[PDB]
Parts: sequence; structure tokens; C-alpha cells
Amino acid sequence: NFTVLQTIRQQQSTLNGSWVALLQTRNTLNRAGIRYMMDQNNIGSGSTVAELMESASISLKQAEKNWADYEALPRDPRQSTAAAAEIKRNYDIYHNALAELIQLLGAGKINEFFDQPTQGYQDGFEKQYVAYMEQNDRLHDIAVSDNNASY
Amino acid sequence: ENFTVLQTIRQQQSTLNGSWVALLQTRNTLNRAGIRYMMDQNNIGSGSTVAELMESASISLKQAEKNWADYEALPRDPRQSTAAAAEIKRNYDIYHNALAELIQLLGAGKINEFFDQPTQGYQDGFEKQYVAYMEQNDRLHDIAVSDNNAS
Repeated sequence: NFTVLQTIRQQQSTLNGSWVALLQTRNTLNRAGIRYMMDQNNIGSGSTVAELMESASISLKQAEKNWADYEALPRDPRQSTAAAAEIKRNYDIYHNALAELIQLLGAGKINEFFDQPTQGYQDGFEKQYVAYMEQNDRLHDIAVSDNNASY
Repeated sequence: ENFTVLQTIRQQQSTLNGSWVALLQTRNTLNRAGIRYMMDQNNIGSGSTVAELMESASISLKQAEKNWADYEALPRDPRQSTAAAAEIKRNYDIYHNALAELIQLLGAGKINEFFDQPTQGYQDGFEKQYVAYMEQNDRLHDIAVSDNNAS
């Protein structure tokens, strides 16, 4: 009881961070596509393309890592192994186009990149992430429900 | 009592999160429109037009205010800092506005200052309190759960 509650909650904790980090990564990568762009009309504001890249790396790995602390969180006998497997592959697709994005940029061909239906992968993840959360909020209360009762 | 303090903290945390997440998606979508533009003004133009990109930014942004509003409407706990709540709201207002402007700043098409706004600054400005509010609240939750478990 008392214990299935930090687990499920360190899982949220951890999965949110990953979520946010992928999102910060996407937006950064997008300020690179932006500045590589004025950088081709021989202009450029704020920061070099390049720092956005590395800043794009530091965050994707912060993302890759938060995701690892999650996975390493041990599942309650009550959590669907199919559920977990579903968010993970959506996390895997999203994540990957993100990684693939960067490359596209370093490879400089910028039309191949704006066209990656990243929105589709992100959403694919957003859904499971919420479904997951819902699954966990429900389990969570279910536990609180047997304790506060059994007490 | 502890239901009262936990069905609510868990609730400020989730509402506040969706909003935080809607601010990033909006920022991101704004940069995709940013790119789309140059590509449109220059020669080649891949994917989603500028206008579609720009009203999503507009929708997801509203999505942010709604979550902020759901958050605010949440009755505060007596031990929750009221300067914390006001400091987050302040960073939320400036970041939120930083983005509401980037937009028309785009209908106005000057794609130049657009990339120049200290947005990256206003964000961690926000992301900085959002995280302390989270910190303080979590910490308020353990403490919280300890009194009733104490009784």
C-alpha cells in the first residue's frame, strides 16, 4: 500500500520529465532550423545554429535519461505490461525522429526535416502518456482505497 | 482532511503541468511557423502552411490559459506560500505574453525581431518557479500524509 504509492508516483515524476525534455528538444531543434535559415540569407540573430544543436543534445539525453529512470522503476503486479510496452514504443518513435532531426540539420538539408511528421509522433506519445497517467491515477486511488479501508 | 489536501495538491500539479506543457507546444509550433515563413518567402516550402501552424499556436495557447485558470481556481492550502503562488503567476504571465506577442509579431511578418525576443529567457523564468512550486508542494505532501498516518 504505502509503497505502491511512491513507485507509481516516481514513474509519473520521471515520465513527465522525459515528456517535457522531448518537448524542449523539439522546440530547440526548431530554433536551429530557424537560425540556420537566416544563416542562409547571410544573417542570424541570438545564438549560433551550433549551440542550439548541443543544447538540443543535452536536453534529448536529459530526456533519454529521465526515460531510463522510469523504465527502471519496478512495476506493481497490477500494471499492464502491454500498457507499458505501448508508451515505450511511442516514446521510442517520438524520441527517434527527434534524434533523426538533429542529423538532418547537421546534414543541413532542411526541407527533409520540416516535413518529418513529428507532430504525428509527438501526439502518438501524448496519448499513451495520458492513458498511462489515467491508468496510474486509477490504480493509485484503488490502493488508497484498500488502506483507508483496511486501516 | 488529507483527502482535502491531496485531491487538491495533486490537482494543482496536474493542471499547472498541462499548462506548462501547452506553453511549450505553443512555443514550438511558433518556431515551425517561423521556419515555414522563410521557406515561403524564399523558394521552397515544405509541410504545413504558415497560417495553419499559426492558429494551432493560437489554439494550444488558449489551451494553456484554460489549464492555468483551472489551476488558479483550485482552492489554496493554508500552508502554501502566497508569494510562491504570485511569483509563479508572474513568470506565467510574462512567458504567456511573450508568446501571445511572437504571434502577430508574425502576422506582421517581421521574422527578424521574432527570432530575437528573449523567449528562451522568459521560459526558464517560468520553468524556474513551476519547479519550486512542484518542489514545495511535493514536500508539502509527504509532510501532509504524515499527520493522518500519524493519527
